Amino acid sequence: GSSGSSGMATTKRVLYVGGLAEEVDDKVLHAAFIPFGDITDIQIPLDYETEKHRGFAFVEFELAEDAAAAIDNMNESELFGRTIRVNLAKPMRIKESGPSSG
Repeated sequence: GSSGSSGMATTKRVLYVGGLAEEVDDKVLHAAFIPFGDITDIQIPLDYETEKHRGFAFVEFELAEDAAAAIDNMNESELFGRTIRVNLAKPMRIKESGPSSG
C-alpha cells in the first residue's frame, strides 16, 4: 500500500529536526545520525547578525531509504534530555519584491 498526495519528487533525503537544544549543532547531529547512514551534508538555520539557531536543522542522507528509517526512529526521540521531532523537510517558499502594474 502506498500513495503520493504532495505530488512527485525525490527529495526524501533532507530530514527536518526540531526541538533541538542550545548545545546541539551540526556536529552533535552528525555523530547522532552517523549511525543511520553516511551524512553527505548538514545545514543549520542561523542569522547574519547573531548567527544563532532557534532549535532545528536539516540533515542529508546518502540515500533515501536510510533517511526514511532515520525519521521513523529519531521521530519523537530523546536527545540531550529532550524530545526532538523528525520529518520530511517542508516545501520552501520565497518571493521577490518589485513594481507591478506601473
